[PDB]
Amino acid sequence: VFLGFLGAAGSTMGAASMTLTVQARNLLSGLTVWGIKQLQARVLAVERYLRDQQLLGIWGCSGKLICCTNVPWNSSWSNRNLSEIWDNMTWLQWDKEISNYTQIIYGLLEESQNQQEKNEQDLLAL
Amino acid sequence: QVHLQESGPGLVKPSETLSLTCNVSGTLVRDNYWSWIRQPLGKQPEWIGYVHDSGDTNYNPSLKSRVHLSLDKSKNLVSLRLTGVTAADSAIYYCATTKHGRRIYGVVAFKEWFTYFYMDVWGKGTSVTVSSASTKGPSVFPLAPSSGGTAALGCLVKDYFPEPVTVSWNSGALTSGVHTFPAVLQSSGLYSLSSVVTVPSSSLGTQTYICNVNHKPSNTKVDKRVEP
Amino acid sequence: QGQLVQSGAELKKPGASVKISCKTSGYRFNFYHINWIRQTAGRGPEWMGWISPYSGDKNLAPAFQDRVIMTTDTEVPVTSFTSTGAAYMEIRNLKFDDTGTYFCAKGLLRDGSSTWLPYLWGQGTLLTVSSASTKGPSVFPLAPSSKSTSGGTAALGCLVKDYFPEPVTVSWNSGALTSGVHTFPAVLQSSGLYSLSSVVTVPSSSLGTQTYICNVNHKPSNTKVDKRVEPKSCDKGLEVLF
Amino acid sequence: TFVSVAPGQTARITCGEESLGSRSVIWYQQRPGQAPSLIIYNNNDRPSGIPDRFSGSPGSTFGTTATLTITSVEAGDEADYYCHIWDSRRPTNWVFGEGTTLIVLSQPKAAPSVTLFPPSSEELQANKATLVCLISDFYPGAVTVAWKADSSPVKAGVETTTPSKQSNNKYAASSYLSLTPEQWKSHKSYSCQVTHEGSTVEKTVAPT
Amino acid sequence: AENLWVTVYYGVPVWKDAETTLFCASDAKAETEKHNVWATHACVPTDPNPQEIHLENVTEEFNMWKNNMVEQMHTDIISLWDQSLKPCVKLTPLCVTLQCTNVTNNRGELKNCSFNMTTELRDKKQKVYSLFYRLDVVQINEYRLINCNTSAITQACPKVSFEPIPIHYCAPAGFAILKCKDKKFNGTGPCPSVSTVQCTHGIKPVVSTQLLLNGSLAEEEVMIRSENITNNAKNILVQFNTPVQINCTRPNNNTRKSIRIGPGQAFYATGDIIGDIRQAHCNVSKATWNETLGKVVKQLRKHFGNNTIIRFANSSGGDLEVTTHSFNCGGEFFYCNTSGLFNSTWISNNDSITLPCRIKQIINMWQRIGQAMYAPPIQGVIRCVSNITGLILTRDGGSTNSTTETFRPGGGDMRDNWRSELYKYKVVKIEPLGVAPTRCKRRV
Amino acid sequence: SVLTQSASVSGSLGQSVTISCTGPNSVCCSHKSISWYQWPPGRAPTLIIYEDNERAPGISPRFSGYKSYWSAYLTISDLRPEDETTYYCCSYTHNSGCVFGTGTKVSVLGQSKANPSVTLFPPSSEELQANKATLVCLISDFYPGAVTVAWKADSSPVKAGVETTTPSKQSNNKYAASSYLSLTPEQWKSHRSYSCQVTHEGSTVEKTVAPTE
Ligand SMILES: *[C@@H]1O[C@H](CO)[C@@H](O[C@@H]2O[C@H](CO)[C@@H](O[C@@H]3O[C@H](CO[C@H]4O[C@H](CO[C@H]5O[C@H](CO)[C@@H](O)[C@H](O)[C@@H]5O)[C@@H](O)[C@H](O[C@H]5O[C@H](CO)[C@@H](O)[C@H](O)[C@@H]5O[C@H]5O[C@H](CO)[C@@H](O)[C@H](O)[C@@H]5O)[C@@H]4O)[C@@H](O)[C@H](O[C@H]4O[C@H](CO)[C@@H](O)[C@H](O)[C@@H]4O[C@H]4O[C@H](CO)[C@@H](O)[C@H](O)[C@@H]4O[C@H]4O[C@H](CO)[C@@H](O)[C@H](O)[C@@H]4O)[C@@H]3O)[C@H](O)[C@H]2NC(C)=O)[C@H](O)[C@H]1NC(C)=O
Ligand SMILES: *[C@@H]1O[C@H](CO)[C@@H](O[C@@H]2O[C@H](CO)[C@@H](O[C@@H]3O[C@H](CO[C@H]4O[C@H](CO[C@H]5O[C@H](CO)[C@@H](O)[C@H](O)[C@@H]5O)[C@@H](O)[C@H](O[C@H]5O[C@H](CO)[C@@H](O)[C@H](O)[C@@H]5O)[C@@H]4O)[C@@H](O)[C@H](O[C@H]4O[C@H](CO)[C@@H](O)[C@H](O)[C@@H]4O)[C@@H]3O)[C@H](O)[C@H]2NC(C)=O)[C@H](O)[C@H]1NC(C)=O
Ligand SMILES: *[C@@H]1O[C@H](CO)[C@@H](O[C@@H]2O[C@H](CO)[C@@H](O[C@@H]3O[C@H](CO[C@H]4O[C@H](CO)[C@@H](O)[C@H](O)[C@@H]4O)[C@@H](O)[C@H](O[C@H]4O[C@H](CO)[C@@H](O)[C@H](O)[C@@H]4O[C@H]4O[C@H](CO)[C@@H](O)[C@H](O)[C@@H]4O)[C@@H]3O)[C@H](O)[C@H]2NC(C)=O)[C@H](O)[C@H]1NC(C)=O
Ligand SMILES: *[C@@H]1O[C@H](CO)[C@@H](O[C@@H]2O[C@H](CO)[C@@H](O[C@@H]3O[C@H](CO[C@H]4O[C@H](CO)[C@@H](O)[C@H](O)[C@@H]4O)[C@@H](O)[C@H](O[C@H]4O[C@H](CO)[C@@H](O)[C@H](O)[C@@H]4O)[C@@H]3O)[C@H](O)[C@H]2NC(C)=O)[C@H](O)[C@H]1NC(C)=O
Ligand SMILES: *[C@@H]1O[C@H](CO)[C@@H](O[C@@H]2O[C@H](CO)[C@@H](O[C@@H]3O[C@H](CO)[C@@H](O)[C@H](O[C@H]4O[C@H](CO)[C@@H](O)[C@H](O)[C@@H]4O)[C@@H]3O)[C@H](O)[C@H]2NC(C)=O)[C@H](O)[C@H]1NC(C)=O
Ligand SMILES: COc1cnc(-n2cnc(C)n2)c2[nH]cc(C(=O)C(=O)N3CCN(C(=O)c4ccccc4)CC3)c12
Ligand SMILES: *[C@@H]1O[C@H](CO)[C@@H](O[C@@H]2O[C@H](CO)[C@@H](O)[C@H](O)[C@H]2NC(C)=O)[C@H](O)[C@H]1NC(C)=O
Ligand SMILES: *[C@@H]1O[C@H](CO)[C@@H](O[C@@H]2O[C@H](CO)[C@@H](O)[C@H](O)[C@H]2NC(C)=O)[C@H](O)[C@H]1NC(C)=O
Ligand SMILES: *[C@@H]1O[C@H](CO)[C@@H](O[C@@H]2O[C@H](CO)[C@@H](O)[C@H](O)[C@H]2NC(C)=O)[C@H](O)[C@H]1NC(C)=O
Ligand SMILES: *[C@@H]1O[C@H](CO)[C@@H](O[C@@H]2O[C@H](CO)[C@@H](O)[C@H](O)[C@H]2NC(C)=O)[C@H](O)[C@H]1NC(C)=O
Ligand SMILES: *[C@@H]1O[C@H](CO)[C@@H](O)[C@H](O)[C@H]1NC(C)=O
Ligand SMILES: *[C@@H]1O[C@H](CO)[C@@H](O)[C@H](O)[C@H]1NC(C)=O
Ligand SMILES: *[C@@H]1O[C@H](CO)[C@@H](O)[C@H](O)[C@H]1NC(C)=O
Ligand SMILES: *[C@@H]1O[C@H](CO)[C@@H](O)[C@H](O)[C@H]1NC(C)=O
Repeated sequence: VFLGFLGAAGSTMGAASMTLTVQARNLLSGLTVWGIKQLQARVLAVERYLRDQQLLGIWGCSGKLICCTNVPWNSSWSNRNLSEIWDNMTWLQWDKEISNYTQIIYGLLEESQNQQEKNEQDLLAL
Repeated sequence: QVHLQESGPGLVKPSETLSLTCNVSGTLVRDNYWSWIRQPLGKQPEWIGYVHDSGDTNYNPSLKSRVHLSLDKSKNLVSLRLTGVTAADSAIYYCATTKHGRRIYGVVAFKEWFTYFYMDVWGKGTSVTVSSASTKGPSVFPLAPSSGGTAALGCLVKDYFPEPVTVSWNSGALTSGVHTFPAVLQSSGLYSLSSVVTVPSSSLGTQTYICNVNHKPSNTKVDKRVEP
Repeated sequence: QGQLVQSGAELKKPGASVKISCKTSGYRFNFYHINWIRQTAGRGPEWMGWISPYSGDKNLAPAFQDRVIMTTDTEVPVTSFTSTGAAYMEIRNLKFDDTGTYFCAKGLLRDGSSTWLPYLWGQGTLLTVSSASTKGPSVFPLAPSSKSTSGGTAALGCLVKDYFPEPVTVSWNSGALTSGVHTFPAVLQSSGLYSLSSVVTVPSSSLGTQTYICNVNHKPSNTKVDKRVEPKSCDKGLEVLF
Repeated sequence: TFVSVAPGQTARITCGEESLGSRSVIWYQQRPGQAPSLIIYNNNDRPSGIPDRFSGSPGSTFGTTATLTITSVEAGDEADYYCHIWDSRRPTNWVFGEGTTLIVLSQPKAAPSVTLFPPSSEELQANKATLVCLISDFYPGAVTVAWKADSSPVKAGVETTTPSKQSNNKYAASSYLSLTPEQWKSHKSYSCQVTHEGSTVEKTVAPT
Repeated sequence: AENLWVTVYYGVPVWKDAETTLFCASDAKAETEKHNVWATHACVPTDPNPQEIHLENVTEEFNMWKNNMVEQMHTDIISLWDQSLKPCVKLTPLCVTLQCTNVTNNRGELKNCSFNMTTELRDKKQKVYSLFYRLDVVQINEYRLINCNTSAITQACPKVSFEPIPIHYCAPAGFAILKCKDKKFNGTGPCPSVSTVQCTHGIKPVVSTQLLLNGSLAEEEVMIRSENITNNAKNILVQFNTPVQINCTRPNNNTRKSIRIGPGQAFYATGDIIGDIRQAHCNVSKATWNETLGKVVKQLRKHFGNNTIIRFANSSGGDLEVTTHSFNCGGEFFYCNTSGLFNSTWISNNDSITLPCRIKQIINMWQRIGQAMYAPPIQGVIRCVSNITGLILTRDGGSTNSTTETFRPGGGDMRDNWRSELYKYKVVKIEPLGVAPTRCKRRV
Repeated sequence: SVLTQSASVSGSLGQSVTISCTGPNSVCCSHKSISWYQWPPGRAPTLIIYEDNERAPGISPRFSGYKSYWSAYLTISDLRPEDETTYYCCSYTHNSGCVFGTGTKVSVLGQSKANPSVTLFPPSSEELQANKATLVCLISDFYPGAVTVAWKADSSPVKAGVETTTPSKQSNNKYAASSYLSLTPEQWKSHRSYSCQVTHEGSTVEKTVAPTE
């Protein structure tokens, strides 16, 4: 249904995966003391947006909300099961376990994309 | 009713001490407040100070170091003293009861109020003249009647000091037609007034008309019978 | 991944009621169901019903449709992902075939096809339905014997006798000597009283170096017994070592 | 200070300085030749015996002077009016404010009732003689006496009082002429000419 | 298949505690014209239909004593005063020897001070008088302004207003503010029922001491909050469920003398007072305060034993701004004696209460540096009606503990004023990048 | 119970073993789920398999299940001595509850023997001042769990006051038991000795105390 911004914060990851367009629609929202206070804040808002969009774009997920990659899930990243993640765990609870291996996975998603592009160019040449 | 009467010397030498007394009749001198007021001739009245039991007595800031009031509860009368008198203290001293009041304008608790007084029952008042001259006894001389159906008749008081002089007819049995006149201050320094009565022409009796004259400063009481 | 603790064992006469608690700790009490399953001598293990603390939905079995009431308290948060809760159960119209052990179990998942499935269980609260009154136990000290002459070992313990409804625990030295403890089940006599036994295997070289104190606790009778086991044995096979 | 008001109208009287705070003005009335009486205490509160015709300005106004309003003016109210200012910003005033005399108009003229008296027989034996001329019941109090020895006026020896009202339109004036026992029997007659507003009344006397 | 693959997710409900630059919100009616010292115009309008999403199943740990929204508001207000007072008139030439005298009345207090002053020209002087409260002047052996030996003084423009208007703090894009909506919460610990909001509710920047005014009311029972109850060196913030009624008035119809002290500058002095010389005061209903003090002590026994004695007393000492209930009421700054409100002693089990208040016109920056302001006088009998929703209490660290505890008011740090309204808010940042495994693989 | 399992099943060490769990169509197995549990008598059960062929968290991959259209099976590869216990199966869905089965007693064969340890205790001194007399005959560390106890009164069969408990599994993967003999204070001082016989797979052990010593 419709729950609102961050409405599925405490729901299961599978149920919170339905409200992925709700938290994304409100992610951007469109000299004097009060004038420059919000101007410095709204500049940091687009920087925070383009930072995630750049990572999303270099991973082949530019126009994607839920993309699949070709990286094997290493067992050292909390080897949970399928029905134990999407049916009995929240996104807030899940990010705490993978918090150690966040920057680790981000390094593999970029190598696969540059390799997909270079392999794709070899096919069109023939 | 409340009847207040003042009685004093009426003549005090300069740089002396004035002693007045207010004989109270009608209420007790302890259950009421008392105040004295003096008034020079042709001027505005001036407050002197109030007196009450339980040591409630305040003086005039201009006459503070000279006046001393008191209340005689055993005799039921008000007293007054004034040491070191001058020519400016010549006035008419009154005796009146005082009823206090409380005017509130602020919040009461912060003493944002003040107590005001007002006299309601005055007295007849006494005359006090300050001078270094002696008291002279007046000389009474009768005025014979002389004239239409009506006739006049009066007395005369000549050469006395100071004011005033109480004149009564038939010991108070004649209050219709009496017109006592004010005195005249001659160059010698002695007042002189008169008093006449309008009586019908059928005066011969002899009805024995007689005028009673009294002078307090000299304790002089003279009775003079008037005859045509 | 938490721990479910239930109430103590109580003795109730047939016709009355009994309230069994089930406190939780280590997980969100509202994110999992609370299932109650019993097991008696007749008809084997029998699931009774579950309840969702979040919404309050219950589902009772037709056999317990009109004589069992389940209630759950409110969640007491401790951290952002864990909390502490409590679940109760009220079964009325007790019969003789209701004597057994009752368990409360934590749910398996939150969403899916096996959300109410019991996964994490408790320790179980034993319930005995009878008309006999509570009788206090009689603890007797057991004389040590010879378990091995060439090994230098012995065996001593305490004897609990004549105790009705059975929830009995036997420790040693306030929970200090737990190595070698062998507590045997009780026996059902012809009068209605049980009786178990306890024994601990200890070497023979320990006499004035260790104090043997068995702690027998029987809550239904509100009595605790502390016996001092004599280290001096009487067996002719063990005196060869002393 | 004088303010004349026609009888039956409303009177206004100003007394004291301008108000600086909350006040409790006390008004008084002094009859000519008598003792002052209490009229209105606490700005606008009348005791027993004073009609509702008298009203004073309320002490709640900041900046205005104490005003005494007298509705229905009568000849009896012709007297002096003093006030006692009780101001919260000013110290206690032990001297009443300078009063204001109320003048009742519509009193055109009054005829003086003069009376001349010769010296007594007991005074002549004292080697003294003095003529007495009494004047009363005249309004307004403005007369000038002129003694006459036969048809010739007398200069020195004339003693005359100043007019003074007696709780009415009646004023009082007494003229005296100091003569000698030999001066009296000398001339044939003596006159007391007292002029009023436009008239001149004269009374004579002759020895026996 | 059996081997899972990494799949990136965009727009995941994941956030971590952080700090950012917050902005404001000030309704649409706050058409007041002129220009209030804060929110008039300068702030972004508020959404006509605010949105609040209740985060079901979510439990979050709040912390009102380590919040960053307090540090921002505390400094934002300070910079707002420095901004509104920059172009206003500077009163440097007002530090001249003041030949003063008592006010015209019958504890002298007010002083009628005459002095020389510069005119529009730079030659002839000006012998004009004024009327300063005794708290603003100090003699020297004639008087002088109190700030002349410490701080420079600048008069506040009379076009601005000191009235506090609601100001909503909002977070920019990518951030969110969480509101703990439980009826019993001491500001710290995990929150049961949590919700999210883009902007906080209407918070009026009221700066008061000892007594918290016009604040938010507590739910059910009166709430007690403290950073460390066992430490007597930390204040104890209180919040009332039922507000107590307070009425303040300055019964002095003052006058505004517009003196000209040069080209463009104009000093507003105090003229002659119209009416009686009455001191300012504040009233508190005895019936309501007797029930509220008894309602707070019942919550104090839940922290110092069930059977104990609680006593109330006035301030021990220190500066004036803390020992007296100081605030603003229509323009003038008050300093009310609080010895009549804390004169009680509670054990284990009919008009109003008036307070003698005083008024200062010179006020010094609480930063302790030498920058003070001259508040222009107000004309007419001022009257303000306010609520009192909380207290700022302290505890005397007696060495003989667990016997009877005495509570004394205090203040001095306006951060507690913002903590009384920011206890139910904290800043978090949304990170929509979250990877998760599933049996999904892309193409070759 | 409406769900029928296998009354008994066995398997050697290091091998596998299959357990059946069938019943009418109303409970198994079309449109029905199956779950298994390791339920030692008197202890807390442990979830093994859920949602048919899905193991529970923390369960070794030595277990495996399979549900047909009429029955479900549980395969336990590489048997362990501690697996010798009772196993129950449940039938459930997404809406209904659970319905347990009859149970399955798994006897893991190929295990090592274990001679019982018997220790007889005479009546204590505090019990002789009651006065009563009770002999405590404890049995432990014997496999399998099937022993019979016989008492004698000075080499004479006893047919009064004999009682023995059932073999119970211990924590070391072995069985235990106990037996008691109720005697009168007159027969304790009249007989020269009492014995406790324990028969186990033909080999009979016996312990004897002596009141005369
Ligand atoms: C915080 O809390 C504190 C403490 O609670 C509080 O402080 C309080 O503040 C208020 C206002 O700031 C203050 O009120 C003042 O009270 C003055 C005293 O009034 C009391 O006494 C009178 C008389 O008592 C005497 O006489 C009795 C016989 O009559 C005798 O038995 C007594 O023993 C005593 O001797 C009494 O009448 C009053 O009763 C009033 O209050 C009752 C409720 O409690 C009410 O039901 C009554 O009706 C009455 O209210 C008025 O009634 C009629 C109208 O119906 C009026 O005619 C009366 O005069 C009453 O006002 C009190 O018990 C009072 O004098 C003050 O009012 C005068 O002063 C102000 C300021 O100067 C003026 O603006 C007013 O116009 C008024 O001035 C008139 O009265 C004075 C005094 O008589 C005169 O001198 C003036 O000339 C003027 O009179 C003339 O003008 C008026 C013009 O309209 C005309 O109508 C008259 O006919 C006349 O011609 C003022 O009201 C209070 O004292 C103070 N303290 C307490 C404890 O309350 C703070 O305010 C609180 N702060 C906040 C923010 O909440
Ligand atoms: C916050 O957290 C809580 C707890 O963590 C969470 O609540 C859980 O939510 C999940 C879903 O996300 C639930 O899981 C589902 O539960 C469904 C409900 O089961 C149905 O059957 C119940 C039994 O009915 C029988 O018994 C009655 C007699 O009692 C009898 O009359 C009937 O005929 C029948 O025989 C029934 O009571 C229950 O009714 C509830 O739900 C309805 C709404 O549908 C509501 O109106 C009622 O008031 C009552 O509350 C319900 O009808 C279950 O069907 C479902 O299984 C299907 O869906 C999954 C996919 O999810 C499929 O895979 C599957 O094949 C089925 O098609 C699923 O199991 C879970 O039970 C909740 N409770 C927990 C976990 O304790 C909240 O959602 C969280 N919220 C947020 C915002 O995060
Ligand atoms: C806790 O919360 C309460 C509730 O808001 C709050 O009470 C408020 O008090 C303030 C003063 O302390 C009030 O503000 C003033 O109110 C008076 C009287 O208001 C009347 O008139 C309005 C219509 O305007 C009516 O709606 C109302 O009901 C009253 O009848 C006003 O006269 C004041 O106006 C001046 O100040 C304004 C802002 O500063 C200016 O815009 C205005 O122009 C006035 O300034 C100038 O006016 C004259 C020129 O026209 C000039 O001569 C003057 O000298 C002056 O320079 C002012 O608005 C406010 O109304 C109260 N709230 C309510 C709802 O009534 C408490 O103060 C608060 N507690 C604390 C500690 O802050
Ligand atoms: C703080 O201190 C200052 C002094 O520096 C006070 O200001 C003074 O206030 C008094 C008021 O009491 C002023 O005195 C008054 O001045 C009036 C104006 O006089 C003008 O008119 C005359 C002709 O009449 C001209 O010659 C003159 O040059 C002025 O142009 C007078 O009219 C007043 O007289 C009234 O009062 C007296 C008192 O006895 C009466 O007798 C009179 O009849 C008349 O009613 C009076 O003299 C004074 O001028 C002010 N000085 C200054 C410098 O301003 C503040 O009031 C004071 N404030 C406080 C709160 O204490
Ligand atoms: C202006 O200020 C002066 C201050 O000097 C003030 O005069 C003072 O008045 C008070 C009371 O009005 C006087 O105090 C009195 O002291 C005597 C003892 O000496 C007491 O007995 C008095 O008690 C009586 O009066 C009380 C008045 O409230 C009654 O309540 C009480 O029951 C008694 O009847 C009284 O306390 C003080 O002595 C004078 N000061 C001087 C120097 O005379 C004046 O009233 C003020 N005026 C205005 C308009 O504000
Ligand atoms: C009086 O405060 C200044 C005075 N003067 C200046 N400046 C002068 N020149 C310059 C450049 N600044 C100031 N600047 C920033 C200031 C402040 O915020 C500040 O401390 N408070 C303003 C808010 N508050 C009050 O309302 C208040 C409440 C109860 C009692 C007393 C005061 C506390 C103090 C400041
Ligand atoms: C204001 O300035 C005047 C000067 O115009 C001061 O008047 C002088 O005062 C001093 C003593 O203070 C005297 O010695 C001078 O004779 C006075 N007249 C002059 C200097 O012309 C006046 O005192 C000043 N007012 C103050 C300082 O309050
Ligand atoms: C405070 O004093 C001022 C002036 O002293 C008062 O202003 C007067 O107000 C009245 C009506 O309220 C007007 O008729 C006057 O013209 C005003 N005076 C001037 C000089 O313009 C003001 O009313 C007083 N305030 C209070 C509450 O008493
Ligand atoms: C504070 O002031 C308010 C309003 O000025 C008071 O409320 C008034 O109470 C009286 C009862 O005495 C009512 O007659 C009025 O109608 C009320 N005013 C309003 C606007 O409703 C309140 O009582 C005062 N409180 C204190 C403690 O002084
Ligand atoms: C605040 O109020 C208290 C009490 O109302 C004041 O304490 C009084 O101090 C004076 C001396 O200045 C004493 O004569 C009184 O006896 C004291 N009152 C009491 C009840 O003891 C205090 O002075 C006021 N001001 C401050 C700053 O505390
Ligand atoms: C998986 O993580 C482990 C860390 O325990 C690491 O040793 C291993 O190399 C990782 N796998 C790959 C393919 O790098
Ligand atoms: C006052 O009256 C009494 C008796 O009436 C009298 O004795 C006394 O002398 C009178 N006072 C004076 C001063 O004469
Ligand atoms: C609170 O204060 C006490 C003493 O002042 C101190 O021991 C303690 O560490 C502080 N913090 C607490 C109690 O959390
Ligand atoms: C994990 O889930 C899969 C579902 O396909 C199942 O086959 C597997 O047995 C599960 N593993 C564990 C250890 O639960």
